[PDB]
Amino acid sequence: SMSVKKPKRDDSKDLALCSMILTEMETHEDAWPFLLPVNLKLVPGYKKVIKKPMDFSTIREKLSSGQYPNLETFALDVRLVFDNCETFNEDDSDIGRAGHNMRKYFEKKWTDTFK
Repeated sequence: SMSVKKPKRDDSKDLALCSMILTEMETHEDAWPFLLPVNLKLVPGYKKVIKKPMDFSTIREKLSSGQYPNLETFALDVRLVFDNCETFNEDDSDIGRAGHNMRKYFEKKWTDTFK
């Protein structure tokens, strides 16, 4: 509350560390569905159904331009990529499996780097 603060957690490396995680996600062999924004002109249903599209290149541009106020807003956009994927793709599809795999990969790096 006013004049009453928990001890300051060191957040000075968060930007570098989120960038490293994102690099690891960019280079994963199953990243291909997620590297670029879904082409809204060429994929029927996407525009209407997926209210907030997100992809790795969009996260990378937001990261690089100071548009994440803190490491939690970064994780929310990463998770959005996977949540969108599960909304639009059957579990038993190549893309559906890719999303599960990448979500797992991310959540481990997230815990190991920060928790």
